Amino acid sequence: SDDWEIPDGQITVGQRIGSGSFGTVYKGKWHGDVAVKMLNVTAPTPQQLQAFKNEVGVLRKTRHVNILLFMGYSTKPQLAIVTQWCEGSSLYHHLHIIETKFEMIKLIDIARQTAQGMDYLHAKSIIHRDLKSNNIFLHEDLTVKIGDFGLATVKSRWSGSHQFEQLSGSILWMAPEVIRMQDKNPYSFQSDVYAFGIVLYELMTGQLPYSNINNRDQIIFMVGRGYLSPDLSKVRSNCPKAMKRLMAECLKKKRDERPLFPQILASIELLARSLP
Amino acid sequence: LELDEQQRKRLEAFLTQKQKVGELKDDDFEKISELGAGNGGVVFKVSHKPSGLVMARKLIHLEIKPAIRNQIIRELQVLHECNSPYIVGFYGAFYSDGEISICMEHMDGGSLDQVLKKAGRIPEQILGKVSIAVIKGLTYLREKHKIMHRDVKPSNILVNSRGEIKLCDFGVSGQLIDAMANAFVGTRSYMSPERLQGTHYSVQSDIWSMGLSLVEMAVGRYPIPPPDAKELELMPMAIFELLDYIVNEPPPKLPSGVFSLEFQDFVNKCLIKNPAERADLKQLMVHAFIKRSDAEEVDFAGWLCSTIGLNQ
Ligand SMILES: Nc1ncnc2c1ncn2[C@@H]1O[C@H](COP(=O)(O)OP(=O)(O)NP(=O)(O)O)[C@@H](O)[C@H]1O
Ligand SMILES: Nc1ncnc2c1ncn2[C@@H]1O[C@H](COP(=O)(O)OP(=O)(O)NP(=O)(O)O)[C@@H](O)[C@H]1O
Ligand SMILES: O=C(NOC[C@H](O)CO)c1ccc(F)c(F)c1Nc1ccc(I)cc1F
Ligand SMILES: [Cl-]
Ligand SMILES: [Mg+2]
Ligand SMILES: [Mg+2]
Repeated sequence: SDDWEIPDGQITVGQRIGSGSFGTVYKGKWHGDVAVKMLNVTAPTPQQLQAFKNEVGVLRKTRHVNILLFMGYSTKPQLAIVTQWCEGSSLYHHLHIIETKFEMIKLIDIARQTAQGMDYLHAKSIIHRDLKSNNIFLHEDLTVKIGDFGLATVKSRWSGSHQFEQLSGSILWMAPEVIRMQDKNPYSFQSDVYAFGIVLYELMTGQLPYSNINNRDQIIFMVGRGYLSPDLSKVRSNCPKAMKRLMAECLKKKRDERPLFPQILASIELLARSLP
Repeated sequence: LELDEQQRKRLEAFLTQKQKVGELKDDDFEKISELGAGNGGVVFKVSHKPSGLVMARKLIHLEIKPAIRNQIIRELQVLHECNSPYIVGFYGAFYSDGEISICMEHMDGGSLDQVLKKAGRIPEQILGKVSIAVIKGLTYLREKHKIMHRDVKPSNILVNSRGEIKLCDFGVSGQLIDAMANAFVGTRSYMSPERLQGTHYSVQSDIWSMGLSLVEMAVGRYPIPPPDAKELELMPMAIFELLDYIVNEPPPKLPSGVFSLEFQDFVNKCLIKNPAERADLKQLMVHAFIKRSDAEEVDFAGWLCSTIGLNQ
């Protein structure tokens, strides 16, 4: 088979963990513990399969301490992504399910490591396209590992060479221009920055945005039109003023007004030092 | 409730079956077959072995804190009080294996969404009976429980070979609605324009959703954006653009000439963008389309089994 492709019957597929916006995750064994994500795209055209393999060639070279290790892929019995299995919980589970009480020095450090990993992804010209706290893991309660980046080719089913892109999974982290799906390239470094802005919101508030709105279509419409944005007054009192400012810059409605990650990482690192 | 003799007979039989059902436990179910999947859930036909009953079991996987989960399970228990000929019966809601289960009566006709695909288009005289059932279901939920449906659409109107038409998936749990808003997305929407903008006009938005659903079932096609010209004489937009269209464009309408003037007026009154000028439930119940439909003899069970391929 092909480079970094795992042949049929090498992964022992174990328990089903759950499914998200574009696949279903299983715990597996393959030279250690792995997560195996069975892609929703089960029936891929030769053009789609080729563009997916080209994308895998990129992703497999993205090695960094804050990036979940890309381990391989399978085409038989079905299309699948094999990644490092994370011990412990995603940041989403810690913040919103376990309600782990982190101190502020450690919230800042989680945001620092995430910005560190995002900085690397963008240095390698990779748009994450799906940053959210479910895709940030606190591995062994220490290191931040960002997962589920790239993979644009399988986040939409293909009709020949053209693919229609539709919103999938949670919308809370999507920039206004991602929601609208109107520009030529809705996804950009800046739309990742926005998503990071929302992650900052979760870290500094303990809450998902739009907690007072239970109508998803109202959120889609109003965020998309720019009429609605996270309530920054839910930020907790011990959040450094500079972190609130950085958050607001990441969440700017107009993508061109958002900073990039070298500047974001530099701000968090400065804040971490000028902090009790 | 009002209830003809046959409706009170079936309602009583359902309560009788429900007494056979004690506590619902995952081990007591046996999968029969899949009934369908939404964008946040999956529904199976199942046998409840202790009771012998067949039910439809909806499973929802939500990654939520246990306090919120427990509140959702508490709120769903109100479904034990939702007994109406126009409401899908309910057996139980519980949590197990990371999954919220909602166990309801199995409707062998499926949803009107499925039925619409098999029918092509649903005839006006059938749509009259559907409207009566939806109006009456929404009235039951609002008057007897203060419940607002919040998700009226063809896939949530269920039918069966006895000819019953019943509402399901209504907003008995605002916690469940909120958790699902955070976790999934649709590809289309039946949300009213005023709620898209954050304005709350009680059940006026369910009436908007109904009107939209009636247009879709009449013409055989989700009606946002309107059909283009020659498309109509044979008689894909992303989620955000659909919502923007609902808010900023005139509402859909039935084709003229193809449908009675009463039916056209009935859906027009439902689809007024101004939620106060929109008809309410009391006004729809005496609308000419409904008065006419209520007096027509329509073999709804016959038409449904015929459409689906089942026997009588
Ligand atoms: N590498 C991993 N190690 C351990 N658990 C994982 C891993 N990747 C995903 N999971 C879990 O598997 C489940 C499904 O994840 P996933 O399909 O990625 O959906 P999601 O992260 O919630 N949203 P999305 O990634 O955008 O589709 C969740 O409970 C994750 O925490
Ligand atoms: N009580 C029932 N009896 C029989 N079939 C049912 C029952 N409840 C649901 N179904 C079927 O299961 C399908 C999936 O239901 P559901 O999970 O609510 O998603 P949906 O309503 O179809 N679409 P959406 O709400 O946009 O996610 C429905 O379309 C029906 O076909
Ligand atoms: O099920 C619901 N929405 O559709 C869920 C789809 O899976 C989304 O894809 C839903 C939402 C809020 C709420 F309060 C409920 F009680 C719900 N379920 C629900 C309500 C009444 C009956 I009788 C049976 C049911 F199941
Ligand atoms: Cl499998
Ligand atoms: Mg994920
Ligand atoms: Mg439904």
